[PDB]
Formats: sequence, C-alpha cells, structure tokens
Amino acid sequence: VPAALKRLAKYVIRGFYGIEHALALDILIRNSCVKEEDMLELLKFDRKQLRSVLNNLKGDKFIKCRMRVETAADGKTTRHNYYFINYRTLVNVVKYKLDHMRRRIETDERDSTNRASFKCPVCSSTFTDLEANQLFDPMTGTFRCTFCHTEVEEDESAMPKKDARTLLARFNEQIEPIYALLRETED
Amino acid sequence: MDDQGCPRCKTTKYRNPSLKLMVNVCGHTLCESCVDLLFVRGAGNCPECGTP
Amino acid sequence: FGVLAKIVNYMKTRHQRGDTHPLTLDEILDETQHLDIGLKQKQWLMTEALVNNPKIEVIDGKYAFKPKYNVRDKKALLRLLDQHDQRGLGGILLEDIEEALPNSQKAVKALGDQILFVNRPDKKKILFFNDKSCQFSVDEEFQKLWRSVTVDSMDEEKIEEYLKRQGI
Amino acid sequence: SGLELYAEWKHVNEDSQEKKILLSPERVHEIFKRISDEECFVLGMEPR
Ligand SMILES: [Zn+2]
Ligand SMILES: [Zn+2]
Ligand SMILES: [Zn+2]
Repeated sequence: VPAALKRLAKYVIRGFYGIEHALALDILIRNSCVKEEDMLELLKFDRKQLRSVLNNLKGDKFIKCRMRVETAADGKTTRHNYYFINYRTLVNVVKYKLDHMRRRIETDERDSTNRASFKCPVCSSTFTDLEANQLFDPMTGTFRCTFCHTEVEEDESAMPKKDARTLLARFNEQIEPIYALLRETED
Repeated sequence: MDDQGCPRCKTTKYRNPSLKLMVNVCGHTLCESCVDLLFVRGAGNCPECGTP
Repeated sequence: FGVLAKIVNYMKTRHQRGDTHPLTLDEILDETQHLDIGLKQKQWLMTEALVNNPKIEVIDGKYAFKPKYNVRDKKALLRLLDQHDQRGLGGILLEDIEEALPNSQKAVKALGDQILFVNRPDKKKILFFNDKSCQFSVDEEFQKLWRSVTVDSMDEEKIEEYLKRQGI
Repeated sequence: SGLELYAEWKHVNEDSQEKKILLSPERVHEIFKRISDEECFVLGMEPR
C-alpha cells in the first residue's frame, strides 16, 4: 500500500466510523491476504460481532470477497472468505459522500432563510410578509392581528436572519480545516 | 483567493474552487453568490462606499 | 479430571501468598497433608498427568507456570501490548491481565487513552494498543451525516456517473 | 415468499454459484426513476 492510500484509509476509519471498525482494519493494512479464521483469533471478537462489523465495510463498497471451493485433509468441502482492502471502489465511495455532505448544508440553509418574519406572541400565529397591507392600523402606526387586536413581534429568533445568517454560514467553513489533511492527501 | 475578503455571503470561496467571480466599475471583486444575494436584499450598491 | 484441577489450583494460589519458586509434586502432597494417597496413584500422576499438558514447562528438575510466561515488572503492560501491534500477534483479554497482574485497575487508568476498550456481548473487554501516530475525531452530528448517505443499495459503476456529472 | 421478494442468479459462464439475496425496496425505487416517457407506453402507463 502506498503512503497516500495508507494514510487516507486510517483517518477515515477513526473519526467517521466507530472503534470496532478501526481495530479490524489495522490487520488488513499490515496483511492483505487474511483468512476468515485469522481475524477472529487475533482480534478475540465474537462470531456474531465480527460478522456484523465486516458486513458494514462490505456493504459500503469498501472490501470484497473471494470464495474458494477445495478439499481439506478430512475430505470435506472447505470454504474460505478472503477479505482484503480493495482500492478499486473505495476511492469513489469517499468522494460520493463528500458531494452530498457539502450540498446538505447548502440545502438546509437555502430552505431556511426564506420562510417568515412575523408572529403574534399572544395567539401564537405565524404570519408572513405578504399580509402587511391588511394587518396595519393607521391610528397607531403599529401592526395588529386578525380576530384580535394584539401587537405582533418577530418570529422566534433561530432562523438565519439578517444578522444570524453569518453565525450559521461560517459553520460550513469549519469543515475545511478539519478535512484539509484528508482532502489534500487524496487530491 | 480567500485573502481579499468577501462582501455579503462571506462563505462561498470555501465551497467551490471553480467559482465564477465578477468585477465592477469602482474597483471591487464580487463573486456570483454576492450578485443574487444582494439583489434580493437591496440592489447594486458598493459595500464600502456608494457606487450604483 | 478432578485431581488435576486441584493441583493447578494449589500451585497458583500458594504463589500469590509470598512464595516465588518452582515446585514439583512431592511438595504439594506434603504441605497439603495428602501424602497418604498410595504408591500407584503417585507414580501415575507423575509421568502422564504433567506430561500430557501441552503448556507445561520443565526447567530442569522442577516445574514452572503455564498461564503467564513473562516475569513480573512494573513498566511491562505498555511494552507487552506494543509488541502485538508492531508484529501482529493479536491481543490479550482483560481476564488474562487481571489474573496474572494483581490489581490492574491502577496501571490501566494511569496510562490514559493509550489502550482502547472493546464491548463484547458476553461482558468482556479486550486490551489493545492505541496508535498515537494517526488520530482523528469529529463531532457527534458529523458522524450522522456520513452514515445517512445511502451507498449500499447502489452500484460501483453508478457512482462514477454521478461524480463525472458534477465535475469531480 | 409472502411479503419478501427474493432473487436467484445462475450465470453458466463465470459464476456458477447460485446467489440468493433479499431484494431491497430501495433498489426497485432507483430503477423506476430512470423510466422516461417513451418507456411508460410499453408497460401501459402514462407519466402525466
Ligand atoms: Zn394575534
Ligand atoms: Zn461572495
Ligand atoms: Zn467603492
């Protein structure tokens, strides 16, 4: 394994996945062709626990399997499952999630700035900006409601408004320093 | 790239390397994100002074 | 076996009292007051019982141990677990450290985050060696978006079409 | 087989082993999205 593929495969398995997925990968890095019974005696895991961890890597298009049908000394059919780190698919799978994780923040932010900005703190009614021509009272200079005469306020300060947008927009820029060590190596 | 600053959005250069940047007449550099974000909020005013 | 289980029990229990020296077979039957067992039963358990044991150790004229082959040392838990990573020999369970090393709750907590823990269904822990040369960790909400991307119900050649459509 | 559909492959050229896996409901959803207008008239359906 090259120095770029070995360093990239170790940083992803630690931060993203759990600890059980990283302990079963260190043996696959030092040794490629590893038998199925070797990862159970060295790691001291369980038959049902190790199978659930290996299925998560195989399901994520990371490693494959090469079955063998031969004959042992006793005369029975012996089947093995050789698991090795296959870099012929893992390269595009990592880049596939990076495009959706980057667009998920942009979609949730674009679909949150355009909503509303008026709410009555009495009747708890979420109003919009397209009803200011009918909810205005010229005898007082302020806004009112429909079925009652109460004063409205904002709309629960939590959405990216004129000033709160900078706080939520800079959260996306924090992904660059935490991933620059992993993106520059793959680039 | 990111050392010159950014007007309104401020979070655009770190999202796409191949970003479409534009220029004006007074002497500034505004990307394509600040063009649509400022039009829906105001119009075509200079973020530092007053250039229509 | 019942007789073999009694010899191994007394061989290890007496060592933890304050005796650090190899023992044989006549010493056990004399200290435990079990010498009157016969001559046919003493010779039968000498050249067959202690010989069939695959983990037995014979230094010269006595007998050593079998659950632990390393000598006692203070700074030895970190050095022993480090050899399993640089060579690939496997790992050591928690029941092996608590049995051979008395009071293991002090040396493990003193090292800090140098040894990773494994949660087994049968309530067992596995002691490994956390490599400090490669460390990476993110927030809790960052790991949720990584697993939310459905990549199991797709295809290998299908991913290449989506990446070449955007530009990467 | 009740409420779960299965699949059995048999390629007598390079994979003689009969593969048996459960058909995930997300697999048939990605294929139906690719069906265009010219392909719905064959089955007897109208996209509109
Ligand atoms: Zn009201
Ligand atoms: Zn901008
Ligand atoms: Zn100016």
